[PDB]
Amino acid sequence: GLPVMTTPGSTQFLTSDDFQSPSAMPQFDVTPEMQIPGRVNNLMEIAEVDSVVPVNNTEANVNSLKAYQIPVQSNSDNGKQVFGFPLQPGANGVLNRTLLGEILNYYTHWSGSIKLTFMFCGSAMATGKFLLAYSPPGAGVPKNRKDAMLGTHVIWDVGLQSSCVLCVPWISQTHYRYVVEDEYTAAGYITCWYQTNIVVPADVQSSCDILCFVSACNDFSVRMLKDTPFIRQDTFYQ
Amino acid sequence: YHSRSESSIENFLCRAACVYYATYTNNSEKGYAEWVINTRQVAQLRRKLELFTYLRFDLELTFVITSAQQPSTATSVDAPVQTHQIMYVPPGGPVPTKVTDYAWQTSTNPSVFWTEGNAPPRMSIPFISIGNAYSCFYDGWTQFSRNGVYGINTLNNMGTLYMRHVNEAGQGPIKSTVRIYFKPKHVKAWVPRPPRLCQYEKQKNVNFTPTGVTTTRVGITTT
Amino acid sequence: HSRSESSIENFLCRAACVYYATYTNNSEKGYAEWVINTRQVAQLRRKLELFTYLRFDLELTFVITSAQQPSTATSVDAPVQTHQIMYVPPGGPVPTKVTDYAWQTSTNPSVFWTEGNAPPRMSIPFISIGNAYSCFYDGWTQFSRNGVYGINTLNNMGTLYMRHVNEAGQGPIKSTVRIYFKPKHVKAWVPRPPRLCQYEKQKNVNFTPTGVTTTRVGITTT
Amino acid sequence: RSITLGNSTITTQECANVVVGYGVWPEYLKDNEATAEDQPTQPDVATCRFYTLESVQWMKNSAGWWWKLPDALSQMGLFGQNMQYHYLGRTGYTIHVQCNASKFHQGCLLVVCVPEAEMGCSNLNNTPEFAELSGGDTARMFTDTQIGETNSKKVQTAVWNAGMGVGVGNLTIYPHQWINLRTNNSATIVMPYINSVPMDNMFRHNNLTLMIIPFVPLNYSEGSSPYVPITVTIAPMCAEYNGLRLASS
Amino acid sequence: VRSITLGNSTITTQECANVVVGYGVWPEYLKDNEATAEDQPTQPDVATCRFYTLESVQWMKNSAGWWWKLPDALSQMGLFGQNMQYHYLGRTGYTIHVQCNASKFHQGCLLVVCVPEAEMGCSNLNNTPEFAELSGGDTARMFTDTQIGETNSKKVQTAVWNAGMGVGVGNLTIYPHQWINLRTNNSATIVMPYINSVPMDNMFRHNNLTLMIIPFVPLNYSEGSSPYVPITVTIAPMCAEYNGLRLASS
Amino acid sequence: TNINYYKDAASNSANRQ
Amino acid sequence: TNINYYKDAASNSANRQ
Amino acid sequence: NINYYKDAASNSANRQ
Amino acid sequence: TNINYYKDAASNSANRQ
Amino acid sequence: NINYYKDAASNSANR
Repeated sequence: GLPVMTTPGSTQFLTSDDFQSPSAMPQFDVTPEMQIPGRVNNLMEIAEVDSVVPVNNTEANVNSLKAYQIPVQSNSDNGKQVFGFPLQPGANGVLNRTLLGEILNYYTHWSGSIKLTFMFCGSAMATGKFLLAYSPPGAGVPKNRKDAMLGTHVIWDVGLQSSCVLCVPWISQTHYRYVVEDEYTAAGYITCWYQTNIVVPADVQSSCDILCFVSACNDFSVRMLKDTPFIRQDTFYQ
Repeated sequence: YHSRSESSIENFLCRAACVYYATYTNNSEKGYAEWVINTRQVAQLRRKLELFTYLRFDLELTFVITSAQQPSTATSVDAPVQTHQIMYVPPGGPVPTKVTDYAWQTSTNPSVFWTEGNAPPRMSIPFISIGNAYSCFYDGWTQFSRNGVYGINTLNNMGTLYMRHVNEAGQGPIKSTVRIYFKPKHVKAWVPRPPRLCQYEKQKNVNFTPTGVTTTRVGITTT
Repeated sequence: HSRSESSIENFLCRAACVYYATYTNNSEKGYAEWVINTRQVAQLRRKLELFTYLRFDLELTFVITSAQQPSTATSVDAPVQTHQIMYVPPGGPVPTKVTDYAWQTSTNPSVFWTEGNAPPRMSIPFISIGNAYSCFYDGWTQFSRNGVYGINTLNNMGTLYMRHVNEAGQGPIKSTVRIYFKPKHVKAWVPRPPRLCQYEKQKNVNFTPTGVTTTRVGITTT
Repeated sequence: RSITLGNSTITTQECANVVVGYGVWPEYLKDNEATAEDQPTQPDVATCRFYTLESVQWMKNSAGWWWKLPDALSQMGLFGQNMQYHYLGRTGYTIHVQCNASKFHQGCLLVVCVPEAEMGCSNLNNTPEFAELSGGDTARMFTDTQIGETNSKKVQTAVWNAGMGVGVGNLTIYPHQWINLRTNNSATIVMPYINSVPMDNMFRHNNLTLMIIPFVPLNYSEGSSPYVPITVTIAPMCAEYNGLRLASS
Repeated sequence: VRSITLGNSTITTQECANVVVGYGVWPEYLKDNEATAEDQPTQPDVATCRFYTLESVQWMKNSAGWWWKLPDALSQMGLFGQNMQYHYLGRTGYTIHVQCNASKFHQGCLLVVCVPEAEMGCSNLNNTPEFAELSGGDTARMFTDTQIGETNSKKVQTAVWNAGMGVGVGNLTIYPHQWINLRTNNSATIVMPYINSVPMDNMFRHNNLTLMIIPFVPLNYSEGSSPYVPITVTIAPMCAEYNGLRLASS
Repeated sequence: TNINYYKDAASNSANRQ
Repeated sequence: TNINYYKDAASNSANRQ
Repeated sequence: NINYYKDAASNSANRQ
Repeated sequence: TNINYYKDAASNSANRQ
Repeated sequence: NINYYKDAASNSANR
């Protein structure tokens, strides 16, 4: 009869506990292991994969492939915004359903840089230049290319660069940011503008499309596991 | 940088999750409960597992069993403590047809006896698959004629789980609710796949009702 | 004579009730919920606010006590009652009913505890985004110097839901969960004067001015 | 290059990449991971060669196409014959999607190889029919509009869900390439054997599903050639067959 | 005599006097280990780290006290303010010099304190004070001699004996401070480091510090002695860093 | 400082370290 | 006693020495 | 292995 | 393995061997 | 005899 004193927490079923339990199938010879391709060890391995971004979150487009198409056209103006969405990887609809956003919605905190890959799917004869700019918060969303110019930006020529990667850095007051919206963990705005104009020859289409992809960089981590809000249930499925 | 520890598959999946819960009564002879073991009746765990095509792991089973007094007309109900039996019937074994069947002897079938008011019962189980990894999806049929069944229910054959009162309660009727909780340990995953987008419709197949790719805003400049 | 008992660890590392709430049987189909703050309680709040910045782990102890409510039925033999405490981090799904899917806690941590045993207890790490917990915030939530002013712009620590796991019995039962915090492995910075005026709100320093001290007659009044 | 397998040579000669599955090159089954005891057949040159399926037309409205792979080469030559005569089989593939347009054309295709592409139905109470899921060399098509529920036992081919209830924009986790007519004329993906068992039956189980979905549609000005075909060419690799018997159907 | 020379400016003070070095920490630049912001910071140095002299205020026999929020006090003074507006993140220490001089025939005593995270309370208990009430760059906001009444709805409860923070004003000495005793004193110098829980923060939304000058023994003098005794505050950013350049705004 | 008490590997704790 | 049963440091006792 | 009881019948099964 | 936990000899188990 | 608590008051009697 060893003397013992049970402490508070006894007879407690904590979902996230890691105790040992007696096996119900003793001496069960498990079927051997196999070298199956594509072993995953961390969820960041999936979050690092480029996936098409539905920048065209348009009522009519979301239920079609049109959501992923960013329209660009030869315009007579100069310095016309192509698109703009805030830097909410886990909250804004543009990114919350990307692979990155889906993984983020299972966690509460996120931190790191973000790769936005832009692919021009126009004619081989078209040329042009765009300004891809990430403007940190504090000031409103950049309204003109001049305003966007003062922040982190890159000039992308469609000529040689069929694709161009904008690597948004981690500029935050805190080490992490909430996956859920909070103005204290503000992130910034990502805008695109015409640096030049889509110049096209005769007898080839002047209006083209761009595809956007989101992935995480090597310096990205998530925290405080939680359940996703995207999945809902009303009855036991049968 | 920081550490990606909490984003490992082990931490991702190794959290207890209610996979199914059913009820049984002390009265009647059908006062036993039964459940064919599948992981697709619940949405949360199903999505988490379906983020991968093939999985391999041990399991931690925890049972949350709660009883409740049902209406009665007797002048004084003082039901004594209630004990419960949970039996696992592997595919092909004898199946309890009544609360008082011989199968409940569990000569070979493992089973748990638990009295109310104690810590929830817990049981670990090894990797019980025939293949070298669990299959989350199956793009095939059950019959070689490309007919019969199409989907993961040609593979799911993990046996049934039965529940009963051991007590012979007489005066007051008593209804109990057992909640099964899965926690995969020592996990190995392969071939990641897109997270589920459309809400789940059936436990035995991928059948979905199409939904839009994402939530909507007005214009591409909307902010 | 040693100052061992005056260390910050000894000062703060004693359990303290931060909040307690009630939930009933299926009477209303009602569960309980609490947004996690440390400012609804006076004593522990003052102890913590003796410092501007803090950092620590937590020991969470729950004292859950139930009570038979009046009823019009005959012979109410209630079996042992079990409770579920679910933590919903900010942004997760929210239980809308006693029997919502969110209660599955596939990922959200939660405790299942049966009445009559040792109170459930669990520790939680330093779960802040910054390099230290903030006790005060002399700022706003909006860059426009508007919106919210005070410490309630930093508190996004999620909600905590409570329910009976059992099925309604022929007689109603009301339960009271009491949450207790114990700061463990504490690090404090930047001390500040102790609170003098009584607290008025959980989300701000708002106070009604009070005197400096108790009063006597004359400066020579011994 | 000239990736010449057997009596077959493709001239990608883009001097540009091939997407090698999950980083694994197809290889034969080791004695350490095998169950079947009888000695397998490895036809090699006769089986591991480029069978080119039927070509399809890329239209300004086309939603996409898909093939079940075992049931795409099921009727093609000695691969199909061994497939009929053996109970167990195991192969990787080299998949080459060829589409060529001009500088004055535009468009962009996603070419993915989905292992275990279990597809959903339009009628939620039924599973799709073999003919609906499978098309031999007759590529089955994705649709521009939701399939009707009343259409019992048909595939919910709405492309924005990929017929699997997920976001079509997230298919990139599966090994894939893009054919952007601006800078691409073909896509080459070398897929290894992906399955939970060392071997499986080749008629009952379509371990992979090829999908070609235009994300940016074809367009061209008046005069530019209007008929743009897509030709798929798949070659088994390291094919093995165990359990010889009479033939199937 | 002591001469503190930051950039263009130079304050001549002290006769072997004593500078109060904050919480024992001298301001330093952010290290690469404690940092999160990945973009390279701007360090203007001489252009920013210099003595900006705020507005002077008059100490009269009844004055209750004054306060300034630090990020929003130098917000309008020079290139410090310009970098502040053009960058999303900022981090700086200060050298604060409160100058007050009277004669041997004057008397009085001021408490000069630096309160980190000086969250202040409201008069209407169901509301928080307004931006204008808490902030007064180049415009010292005043403590009051009496409790402010309800109904103002967004005023700061400036009762000095509570310091507008609900504490005993006589316990503010825990914060870095000095006393300007006109009997024996001419000025006060406090070297404050960056006080915050995060490595960098936005300088408009969050006033990391609040300078407070509260007369504990009032000014007095016999007839004939000069009746206008001013107090002049001069603050100098030190080791200022800025991250996240973008479109400025206010 | 954690040891295994059960004869079957399935009884062990999760692979957290 | 010189021990710790849990894999996370937050689970340990207070620093009272 | 460690046995707590003085009689061999009290020991666990011989599965290893 | 038999360790005695109590300071008094009367508290020990029987002399079975 | 090993003591588990940091405080001497927690010890058993001095026997």
